[PDB]
Amino acid sequence: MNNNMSLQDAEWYWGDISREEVNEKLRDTADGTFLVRDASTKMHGDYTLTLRKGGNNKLIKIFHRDGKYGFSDPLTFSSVVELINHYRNESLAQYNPKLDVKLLYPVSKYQQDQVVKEDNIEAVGKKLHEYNTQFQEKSREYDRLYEEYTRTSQEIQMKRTAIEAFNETIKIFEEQCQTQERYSKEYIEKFKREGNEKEIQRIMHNYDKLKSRISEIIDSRRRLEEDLKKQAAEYREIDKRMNSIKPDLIQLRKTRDQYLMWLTQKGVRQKKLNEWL
Amino acid sequence: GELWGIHLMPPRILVECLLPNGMIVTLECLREATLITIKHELFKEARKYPLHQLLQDESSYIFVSVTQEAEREEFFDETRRLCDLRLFQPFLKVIEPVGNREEKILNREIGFAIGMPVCEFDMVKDPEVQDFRRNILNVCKEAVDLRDLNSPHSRAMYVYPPNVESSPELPKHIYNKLDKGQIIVVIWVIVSPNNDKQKYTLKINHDCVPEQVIAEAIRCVLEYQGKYILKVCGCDEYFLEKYPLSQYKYIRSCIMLGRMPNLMLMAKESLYSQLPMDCFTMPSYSGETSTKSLWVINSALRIKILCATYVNVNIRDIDKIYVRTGIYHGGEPLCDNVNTQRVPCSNPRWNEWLNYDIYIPDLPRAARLCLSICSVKGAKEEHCPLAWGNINLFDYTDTLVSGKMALNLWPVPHGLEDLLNPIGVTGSNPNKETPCLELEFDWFSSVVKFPDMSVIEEHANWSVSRNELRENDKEQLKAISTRDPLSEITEQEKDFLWSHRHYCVTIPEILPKLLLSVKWNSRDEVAQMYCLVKDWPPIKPEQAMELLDCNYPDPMVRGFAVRCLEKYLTDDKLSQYLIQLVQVLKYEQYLDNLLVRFLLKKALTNQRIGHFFFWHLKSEMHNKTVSQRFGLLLESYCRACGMYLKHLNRQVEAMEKLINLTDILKQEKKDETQKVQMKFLVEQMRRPDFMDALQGFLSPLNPAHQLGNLRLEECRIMSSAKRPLWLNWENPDIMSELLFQNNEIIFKNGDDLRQDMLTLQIIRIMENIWQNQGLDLRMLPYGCLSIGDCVGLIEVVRNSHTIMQIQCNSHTLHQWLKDKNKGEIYDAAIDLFTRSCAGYCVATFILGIGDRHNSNIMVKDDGQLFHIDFGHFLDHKKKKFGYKRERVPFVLTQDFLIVISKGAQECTKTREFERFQEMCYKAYLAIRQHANLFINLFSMMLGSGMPELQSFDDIAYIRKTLALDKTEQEALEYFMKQMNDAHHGGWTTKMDWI
Repeated sequence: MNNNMSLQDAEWYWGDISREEVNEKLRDTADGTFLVRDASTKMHGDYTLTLRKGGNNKLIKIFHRDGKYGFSDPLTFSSVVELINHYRNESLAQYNPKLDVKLLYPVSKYQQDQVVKEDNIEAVGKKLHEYNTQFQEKSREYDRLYEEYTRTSQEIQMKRTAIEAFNETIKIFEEQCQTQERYSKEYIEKFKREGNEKEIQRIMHNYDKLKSRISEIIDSRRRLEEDLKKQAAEYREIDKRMNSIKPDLIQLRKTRDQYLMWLTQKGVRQKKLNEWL
Repeated sequence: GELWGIHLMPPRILVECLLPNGMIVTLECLREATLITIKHELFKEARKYPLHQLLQDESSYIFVSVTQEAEREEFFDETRRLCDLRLFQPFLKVIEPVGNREEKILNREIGFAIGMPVCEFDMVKDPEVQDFRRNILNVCKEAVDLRDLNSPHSRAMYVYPPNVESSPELPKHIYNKLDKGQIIVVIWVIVSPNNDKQKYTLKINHDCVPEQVIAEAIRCVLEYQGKYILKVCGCDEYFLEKYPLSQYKYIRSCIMLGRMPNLMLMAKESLYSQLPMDCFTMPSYSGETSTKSLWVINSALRIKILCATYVNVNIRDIDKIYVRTGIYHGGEPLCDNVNTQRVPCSNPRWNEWLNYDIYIPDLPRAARLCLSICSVKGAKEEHCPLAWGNINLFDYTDTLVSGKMALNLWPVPHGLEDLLNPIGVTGSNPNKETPCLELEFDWFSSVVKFPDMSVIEEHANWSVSRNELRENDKEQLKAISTRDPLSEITEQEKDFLWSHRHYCVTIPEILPKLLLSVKWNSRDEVAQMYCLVKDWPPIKPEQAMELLDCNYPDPMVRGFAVRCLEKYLTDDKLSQYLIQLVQVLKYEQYLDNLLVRFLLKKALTNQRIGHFFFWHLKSEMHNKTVSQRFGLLLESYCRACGMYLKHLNRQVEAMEKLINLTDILKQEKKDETQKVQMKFLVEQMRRPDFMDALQGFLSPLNPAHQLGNLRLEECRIMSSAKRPLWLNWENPDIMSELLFQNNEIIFKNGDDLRQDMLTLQIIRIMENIWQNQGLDLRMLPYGCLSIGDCVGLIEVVRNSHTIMQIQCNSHTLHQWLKDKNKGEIYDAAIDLFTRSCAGYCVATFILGIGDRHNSNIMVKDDGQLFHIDFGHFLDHKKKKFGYKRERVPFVLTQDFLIVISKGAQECTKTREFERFQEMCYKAYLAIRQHANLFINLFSMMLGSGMPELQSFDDIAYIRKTLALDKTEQEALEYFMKQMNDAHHGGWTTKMDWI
């Protein structure tokens, strides 16, 4: 039943697609996930098998000589479908004991059939146009949020060092309180006895202005702290919104792409696709 | 701003002065007033105040205040203006100066160039940092000594290094432009006090040293040669070394451009005294457990995920969160990634030991933990990274990590959708107001170290203990070696390559392939690789650089790669690839490594390299992922670069003022007319303090170009909303008129110029490839330098016009060009136009830059066409769109074909168009054959943070356009196929009736 089916009809056969496309199909997939593509025209071999093993993509080339297929001489399989179907039922330890895994999970080119069976070329090429505009609308939504995100992160950074600069300043003006306090416990004592209230007056006026200045700078720093908290909250809030957009974005792109492949089979005029975009 | 919250302070302002007798005295001031003036007027009014009894003379006191960077700064230079003080708030303290005054003045100068106070390094707990700070000095010291190994000639070679090509050989079509292998060359000299210039037209051999040129001038031959040295007229570029004359870049392009070299004679002694002899001072900062070996621990690797403080997630929109995890060697996992359980977003707590399929002794030296907290939203669901973080499993002293640690995570870069970021930097986010993940590693009753090389060789012999290289094989090795750095090798190929690892030495350039065939998660195979790497033949620098990307993290491999650079990398090519070499520093696990040592040494023994070394590092200082690393590196450089730090500080100061000004234009005047913005600008630039900053400094675009007086009347804002500044300086060289009288540079503040900086580097390398093969396809890689976060400089190209400027019917362009060249010079211009067109046509297709239009494309008077405004490349608008196709950015309309066909109406069918077609065909294949270099260059940039260069998938675009999976014959047909499609059949194929 299985082995008589043509390679061209086989689900895990994708023909001439690039290693890159293969890479996106295989990313973050479980062990035993696989598909077959045409080999690159510059190397020997007819097809490349790519499977998941231990977080990596394994490329195993399938050769042909005189009606026979295989990974190495001797070539002992009658067809590619046969070879694959063998290893879907037997561990690749047989070929390489270092590679203990079987070909468990195919990657169907009729997988788009699950998310779309909708048939009319133009019923699909219109849904595509709809999913696409839904996608670019969210794209811009997320981009605008990203420029707020960066602008806010920087202004927070500015504010933070300003807080540190306020603290150094307050530190100094309070060391100037010590400089003033210390330089007076005697030079005012001597006008206390003798009662030179004349001059004591305007030292107090000066000391007060020092206290007054300290007080206003502590206000400023205090006001900056409330602005810091305000903006930090704006930042975290921004980060939350982006995190709600992110999943919808990938799916929208994933869905749009699936519909792009389905329209790539059925070979839609690539100038039509452009008008649908 | 020039005071916190304020862009520019008013003409007058009050200053709280804090006297050492505890008084506080206000003082009316002027924004350009100097400290000396301030102090004088301050102590004046101090006598109005109580207790001036205890106030000494001003001479006994100094000024101190707080800066924008929250540092307590001491102002020794009392001529410095109040608006250049960078005060946080407008107050000054006057105190008794104490401590090494020299170190403090240098420290504040370094900190100014560095964009951050050196004192912030002092209070870093982390030992790797303080170890770097001390150890790196050994290289700095080593550097200044190489700079005196043969003084005073060593001194001048540092400051004015010979700007030469790599090889003195001339390509055939360059030699063919000389007269019987000789070149016409003009020399000038100072006459008297009136110092007028006078010609001494020489005609000598190209291969001549400056000695001969110095000799012939006077028309005692071996008598007076070493009395003088040659200088380029217009530049501060010199000829100090015994290179063949034609090997200097300037001479070479004169020959190339059909320009006549104009040199200036100068007294050797006259320059040698202008050299500072700048010295270098050493800065102030100059368990009995019996440690276990890594290979002694019979245990499987496990790590515990405890809890995260918080994530920023709308509790309405996301179902669960979990921690994704991976043990990585470079970009490849060593085993399967392991997730934690899924838990609610409201309580990020796990407390579960994750187990990995790796036996601890099999952990390679460069192994890393890559993690992220991921959100999850029929059975289908979506997975998204919330924040990420990477950890070296071994620290810089080879110690395996152990016990509890906290990891403050990073924001996910824009556009990244991978659940993990193994290419990101390692270590914790310095910002602590951020998601913090707690984890616990096993602790092994001891301190665990990775084995020394001795023990590794020990195990290597043991592993192996417990044959004619056939012709069949010998060709397969060749074949495999010809794959490009991103052509994955098969499992059969891995097994084969490994089996013949010993024979692979015969064919050394296959090292990257062999290293990819090593089971990196097996100490057996890694140990054997180490031995091979130890005695491996050196390889060309272009190939060594492949081994410096994020796919070869192992220090032995990197070590060999760096060692190849020490021997075989010329300063010329070092300058060419500097962008990537600096970028690659982000891939290094540790602050201290061979590459940073090699780079710093080169930067400190060559001022031209040091110049751009500084700027590439500085431009990324805002980026907190490399802040510390680059900041530390920069401190080292600035400490040991000698006098140039002062030159660099004038550049930094000039740019910061251009930054303040454009800031004001963009936010405080967003809704004012261009006409009133210009007048504002003019009034600001007119101010003394600005004219001091913006005049008399070295161009960061080219340090050989001095920027003199601003021609302010001719400076302009431009049309874009970023308000770019069109700036115009006088070239103050006394021989100015012989090169250029004025220097025009566009200052842009608001757009990322790194893409353009990269694109223009690539274009230069392409033109270089073509030249070395007899394809004179002249390109225009004008200067472009990123100097900060979306801040940069662009060189203006003189005597150029957009295509539209011509147009504003398909015959006009040819007509314009005709008038500008009418006569016997018409065919050297349809020519130049055609070559130019071929190069840019091929270059833009390969790179996939933004769609060309009539403002995108420019032409010089003499026919040379070029492109500007690249911005996007590798077809980055592939994200919005969904097509797989490869665009042709630069389509030749009839307008261009007509110019190519010298007027002919059948422009798609002519000896000219078909001749043009073969130029492109040759240029294309030429680049395709150097694909490795370009793929490698792009690969080194993946950490840069450029949105267009995040994954290897992004680099895959030029594998496509260069059709590297295809055959050379198919690649040409593919190219033709792409042209014919874009030119709508009108690109004549090899299907033509002759």
